[PDB]
Amino acid sequence: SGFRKMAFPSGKVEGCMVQVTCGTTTLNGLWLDDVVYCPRHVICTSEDMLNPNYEDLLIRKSNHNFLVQAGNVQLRVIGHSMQNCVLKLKVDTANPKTPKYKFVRIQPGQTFSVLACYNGSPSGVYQCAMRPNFTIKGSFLNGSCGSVGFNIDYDCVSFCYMHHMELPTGVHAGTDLEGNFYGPFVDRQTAQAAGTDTTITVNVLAWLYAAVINGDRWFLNRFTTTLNDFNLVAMKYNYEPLTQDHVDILGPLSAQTGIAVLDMCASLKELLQNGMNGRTILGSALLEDEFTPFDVVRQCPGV
Amino acid sequence: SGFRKMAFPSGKVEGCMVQVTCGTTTLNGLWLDDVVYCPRHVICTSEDMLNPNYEDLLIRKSNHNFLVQAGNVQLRVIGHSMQNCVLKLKVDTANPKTPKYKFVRIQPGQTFSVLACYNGSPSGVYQCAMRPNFTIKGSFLNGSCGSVGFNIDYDCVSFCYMHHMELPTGVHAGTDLEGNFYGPFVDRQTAQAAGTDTTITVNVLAWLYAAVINGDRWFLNRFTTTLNDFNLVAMKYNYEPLTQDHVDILGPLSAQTGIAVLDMCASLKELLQNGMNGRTILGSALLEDEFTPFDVVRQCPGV
Repeated sequence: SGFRKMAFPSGKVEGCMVQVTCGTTTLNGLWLDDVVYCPRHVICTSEDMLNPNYEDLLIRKSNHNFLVQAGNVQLRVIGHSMQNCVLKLKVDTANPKTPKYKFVRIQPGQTFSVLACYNGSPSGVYQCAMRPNFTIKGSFLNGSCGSVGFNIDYDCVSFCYMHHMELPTGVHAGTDLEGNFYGPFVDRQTAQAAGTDTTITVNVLAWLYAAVINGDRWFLNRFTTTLNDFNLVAMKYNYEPLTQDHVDILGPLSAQTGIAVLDMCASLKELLQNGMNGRTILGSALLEDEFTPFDVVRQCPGV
Repeated sequence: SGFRKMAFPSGKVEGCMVQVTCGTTTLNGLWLDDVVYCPRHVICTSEDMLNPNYEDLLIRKSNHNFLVQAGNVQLRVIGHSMQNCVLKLKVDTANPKTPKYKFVRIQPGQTFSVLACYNGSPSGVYQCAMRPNFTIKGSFLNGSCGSVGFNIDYDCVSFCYMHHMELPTGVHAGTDLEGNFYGPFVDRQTAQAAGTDTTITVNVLAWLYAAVINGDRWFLNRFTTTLNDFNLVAMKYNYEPLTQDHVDILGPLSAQTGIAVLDMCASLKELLQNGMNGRTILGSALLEDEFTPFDVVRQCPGV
């Protein structure tokens, strides 16, 4: 038993991390087959980042201007191109450690593991949710650009995130592996607004189900509610509106615990209106929203 | 910036996990050099676990009764012995993926990464603290026995924990890699008391320092205190007593932030006496105690 925020084992991804240097900017790249992926602002000076013209800057870079280091061995760069906000460096050698992989663009509220890296070396691994405003609340210190977020399905690694930016508010922004930013953000050092950071309602619900399964039951109440009546409450508390698709994906959790999804919604409603009274749920003193229903089910073998 | 609970990259440990079967009991083993380490209760039936005589049970096992599977290939068992509560299976083949490693017995309040495994396959990775009562609050579902806890120092893996038991209260107990239990626990299915689960004061302090460094400053107060006067408060709230060694290890955090350790103690005292008033610190609505000072410093490059 027990329930923990848990990242996927990072070994398949560790073997793909490289160091990419252009001029005096060094960050992390991802080495899959004979292509190295990294943030295009590897080509920028600190002054360039205030307002860069990436096309003009890249014009002045040749293959030999990109230094790519996997551990201590050289990769020879035989080609480069810019796909949206990522650079694709063609190298002379296929990574022998390349796993089965796909590139995925994930949906807001979905979760993934981040392998925080520094200078091409993995430093740590932790679980992240893509917030509804398309930021993540990570731990990205200097030199962590190019670190990636991924999910693993048996032996297939789905890369979904590459770290690019910290916004002036201290949250983090980045792209999928085709270089398209999540959210309205740009790789420029300017003030950028994340909208309201609303709570991922379907995830809080799944986590309450996890709590019940693990024997935390105090918040279970005597009320039920309706979808619209809950959403009326959800909107006041900046909760994502709940939809019948969300109800559907909670079905197996509802079936295991015998608690109808709308009864759990009514318990959540009372928690939002009354607070938690200094109690905890699964060791937390607030409502956790970075576990998807799939995350919960992976840790509840009864489902 | 940002601050996250973060485990070490698990790749060096993934390559050492194997599946160990004896009779119809299957759990995880750790394959280092030509020896496989696993919980000795792999040899027990469910009925045996109520009150096992491990010596008598092992008498009836030969080398060929232990089935060891690394992925899909066989390991040939050429010897077995019982070191305290672990079995050491000598196999015919040195693991080619064996990293540099040591066996360490960790101190209460120290932290480590757990690679949760099932049937020899890594499932996830998360950070744990050894509680002062020598339990951990993990996520260990059926078949996770033998999963290990470790720390990594550049390229050296320090194994410190092997999972053995869930106590009837839902917390977890286990051994070091010489098979000596942490705490007073035994590998028998009986009621076993963990004492009072006190809070790791020095860790809460380090995490408050991390909060300051990350710009969470509201709880900083105008008071200072004394070691004995703080401990007087600590004891009432079941906090571990603070010692001059603890003050010493917080020194670099005190130096970076300019906040004397006893001023931070006074801020903590006010938090314990007044609560957090529905505010958060580093996104948490309670005081976190599973970050050591070393953990914090690894994520605060200014220290």
